[PDB]
Amino acid sequence: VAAERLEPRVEEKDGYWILKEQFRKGINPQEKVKIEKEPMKLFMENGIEELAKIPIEEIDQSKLTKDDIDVRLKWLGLFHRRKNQYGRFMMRLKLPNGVTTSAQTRYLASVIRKYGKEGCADITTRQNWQIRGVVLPDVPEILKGLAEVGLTSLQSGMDNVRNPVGNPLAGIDPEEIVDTRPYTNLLSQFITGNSRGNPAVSNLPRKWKPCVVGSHDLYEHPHINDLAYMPATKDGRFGFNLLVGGFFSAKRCDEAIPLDAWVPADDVVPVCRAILEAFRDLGFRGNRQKCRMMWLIDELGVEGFRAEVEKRMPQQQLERASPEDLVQKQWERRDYLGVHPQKQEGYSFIGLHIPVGRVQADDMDELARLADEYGSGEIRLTVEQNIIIPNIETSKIEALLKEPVLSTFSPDPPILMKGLVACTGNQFCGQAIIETKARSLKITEEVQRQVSLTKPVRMHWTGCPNTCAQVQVADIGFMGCLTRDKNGKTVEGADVFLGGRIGSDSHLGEVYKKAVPCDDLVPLVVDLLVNNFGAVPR
Ligand code: SRM
Ligand code: SF4
Ligand SMILES: [Cl-]
Ligand SMILES: [Cl-]
Ligand SMILES: [Cl-]
Ligand SMILES: [K+]
Repeated sequence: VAAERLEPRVEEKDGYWILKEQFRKGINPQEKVKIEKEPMKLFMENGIEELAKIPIEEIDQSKLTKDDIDVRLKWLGLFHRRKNQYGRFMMRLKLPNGVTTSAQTRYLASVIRKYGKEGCADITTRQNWQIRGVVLPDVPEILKGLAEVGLTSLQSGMDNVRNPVGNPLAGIDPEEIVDTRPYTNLLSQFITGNSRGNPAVSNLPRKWKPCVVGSHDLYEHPHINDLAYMPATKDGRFGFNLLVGGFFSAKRCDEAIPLDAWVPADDVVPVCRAILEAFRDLGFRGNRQKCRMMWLIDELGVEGFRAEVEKRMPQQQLERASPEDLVQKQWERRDYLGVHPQKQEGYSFIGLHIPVGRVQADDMDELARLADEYGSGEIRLTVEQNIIIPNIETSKIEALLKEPVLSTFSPDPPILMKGLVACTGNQFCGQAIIETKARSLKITEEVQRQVSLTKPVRMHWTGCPNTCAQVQVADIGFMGCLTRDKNGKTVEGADVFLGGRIGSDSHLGEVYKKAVPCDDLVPLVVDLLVNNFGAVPR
């Protein structure tokens, strides 16, 4: 690799980071949008105030403003559902470690309630909240309301650092390695500039995902993150070994690889900054399918990339990985649904199943009420789109289990529901090839009516090759496609994936059978469960 390849391609100009003139040739259309107007100005210079006043029909009449609502607003966590819910915006938060409060939950519920049939909310595969139904004129007030309850939506989509994932049992599990909350909190504060915006990390070549591991279970899925912090002692000191480059895409899925780097615990933010600066400064900005950080690592080689991280560390020091980490390979992933004792004597947490992560305003208020009456006003989200309510005095559990809402959001649903994960799909997402959430519930219910089983089989449904619901991690994965019935009629279908493993012995699943009509999936899945997962016909 030539020395010229290592010239930083972006520069700071008036508080923002822009592509240098000499590197602007051959860039993709999204890069052109960022050059034409800095997206962060919508927040940091309050550009949103005037934009929100313009009728959407008028906005659509000029490239600049249409790009504002369709592209730049994703820097403020706002996603125009142009195709499937025109004029409405999904809104996505920062929620490090999946931690929310009852007050925040009630606020979000009050927003979606206003929108009636156009509103609802979802737990995401990054243990995050999304709300739906937002209209542009309401955005300035919603931004204010979020701030008032201690939430930000900054930098949650597009070419930004995505939600920092941690251990859903952080601080409460007798078996945790290290509480991940301080680290994911620090990362979120760094990324968002303490909720003011951080332009230094908002002009990346592409999205970038971090997680901090604190569980032997590896609930955080470090193998599929762009940066994963693996807890490790080195020379008598606590810190993290670093894995880099994990990602999924339509074109390519790759597991994270060792950077061959260890940092002391206090260097979590400095090394996040160094890695992001290297990616920002040096990443390819052509074909969008070749812009994720792993592509830079392949171009430079991992050692070449490591040197770029090292030069961006304070005092330019980056230690080599510790030979061993603290994650025990002898481990069985633990079910977190149901009632479990905390490490604080006399307290329990309860894991509640949220069917395909979907909630309405009334449901959110109920969950917030439970967290206040039984817990400490805290609700935790999980990457399987479920919830945990921690800090419940164990003597209250008997009463809690009789709460009517637990018949819908159950601490002990059937085993296949426990592991079911589904993306948004075509109800709202314009990329979706099929409907996911309703279909996956229907099929799973029918399958479980036919077979019983004891193995915790994890089924993931995703609506298109973007694989937001991570079909490559599933025991059985379903990727949306269009296919044909026996008469040659167009029908919704799924490509069925097998072979995904999580935890320390992780593995990426691959397509097993293409183009199965959705109406034909039940018998296929029933047979797979009996033949490969020990299920027994009822
Ligand atoms: C909500 C969520 C799925 C869910 O139901 O839980 C989701 C939903 C969307 N994803 Fe995703 N992604 C979600 C996690 C993922 C993950 C899983 C993960 O992070 O562990 C992946 C695969 C892992 C990865 O990217 O490395 C993922 C891969 C993508 C991709 C393909 C990325 C690529 O490099 O090609 C796109 C399209 C893109 O970015 O170009 C995408 C784009 C989208 C958009 C924003 C597309 C759009 O504007 O319509 C989807 C919004 C639909 C909607 O209205 O909800 N989404 N997306 C997840 C939100 C996470 C969060 O809170 O931040
Ligand atoms: S996998 Fe496809 S259909 Fe599902 S939310 Fe992501 S982009 Fe939309
Ligand atoms: Cl996006
Ligand atoms: Cl769309
Ligand atoms: Cl996404
Ligand atoms: K769920």
